[PDB]
Amino acid sequence: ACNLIVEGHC
Amino acid sequence: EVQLQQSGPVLVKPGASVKMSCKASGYTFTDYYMNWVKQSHGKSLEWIGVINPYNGDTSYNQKFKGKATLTVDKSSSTAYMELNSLTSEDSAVYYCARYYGSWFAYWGQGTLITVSTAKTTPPSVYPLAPGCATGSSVTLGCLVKGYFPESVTVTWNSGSLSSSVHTFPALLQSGLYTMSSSVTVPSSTWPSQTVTCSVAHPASSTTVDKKLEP
Amino acid sequence: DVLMTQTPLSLPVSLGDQASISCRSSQSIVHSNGNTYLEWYLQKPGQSPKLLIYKVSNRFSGVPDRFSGSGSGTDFTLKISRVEAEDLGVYYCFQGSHVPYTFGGGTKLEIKRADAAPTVSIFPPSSEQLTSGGASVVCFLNNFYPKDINVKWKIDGSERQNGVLNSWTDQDSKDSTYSMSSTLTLTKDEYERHNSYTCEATHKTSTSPIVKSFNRNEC
Repeated sequence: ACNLIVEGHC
Repeated sequence: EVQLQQSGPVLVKPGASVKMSCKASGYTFTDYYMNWVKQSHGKSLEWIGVINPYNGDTSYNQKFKGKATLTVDKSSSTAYMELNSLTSEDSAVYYCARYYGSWFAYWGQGTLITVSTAKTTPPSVYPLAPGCATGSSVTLGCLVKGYFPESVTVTWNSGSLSSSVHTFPALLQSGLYTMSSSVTVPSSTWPSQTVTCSVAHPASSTTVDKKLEP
Repeated sequence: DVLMTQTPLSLPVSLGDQASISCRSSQSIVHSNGNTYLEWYLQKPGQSPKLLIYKVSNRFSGVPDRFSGSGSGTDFTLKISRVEAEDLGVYYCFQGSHVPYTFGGGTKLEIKRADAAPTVSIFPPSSEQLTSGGASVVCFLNNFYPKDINVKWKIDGSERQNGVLNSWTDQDSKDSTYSMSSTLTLTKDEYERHNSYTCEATHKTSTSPIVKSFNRNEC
């Protein structure tokens, strides 16, 4: 799943 | 000066829900993701999910999908986690833990959730005095029996410079907890000087003293 | 999920020794952006976890330089140099590179110290408990090392197994010893049928059992 902490947005 | 203050422990029935809080102070609440972590008694840590307080975005460990819901209230600088459909497996300490480039740089003190049908029960407090000497120290104790849920705190009115205390972890016994505490003081001071254990059980809001008698 | 496997499960170490804890991941922890989000936490008894190391080798503010993190890819190591008694607790590795973030299972750091014999004390049931119909006989075995200890109860010289509960403290960061309670719970009428109550401890520090007894007829 999208890594919110790294990407900042999902 | 960052502090995360979590709400108090809760005893809840199987099948119910519970909502706990994490109150942030000492920084700008919206600046950093807030994580939540589960720790079952004697087990490892598990990551539940993360919320961005800036905009409410969330990301969950699929193990807790449909179990845990993360929210924030920006105006009160508070993060919340709501657990639903509680089972005994949900009994655990739950931490909030704040991001700082690193994932969990600051941790709350945890919220203890107990999922059980048993009712709140204050402890019986019993004095432990030696039986029927010539030594220079004497060990006394208090037995704290038959309470629910955890926890209790036992304190002693002995001289700090001349006494030593041990607190033993509680065990379950017939659906209720039992623990004990020992104190050692100089024999020259006892029984002449009173020794009393004070037992606090926050869940029942009781604070009971027991005087130690020969 | 990415599995984080820590070894050893328990790590005994002397003061001033160096401790080494291994963490291996089931797949590379190097993120596509080039960073390795591998962290180390310490949870001391009764406390919340605390961050020690982030991005493999970076010490969080206030963590002294005797804690060092190393490794890469799937294999990582935490080395704690010049161990101090207050270092005891459970160390966890952690990866944030892959969702769901996952923790290692923990490594319990134990402080090694010189053998210490237990101070044993035995207590009869209180009159207050007896009025309620119960009777707990309590033995405290305090400030001993090593942790392994076996307690045997006797009533009038006969071994009594049923009704015994034993509780160890965690290791004490001040003197690195352990303590434990052993409690025998009987009914009042059962308790009042017998004379002598004995708790008997087998421990490294004694070639013979360490005996503590009281007799209801010595009052």
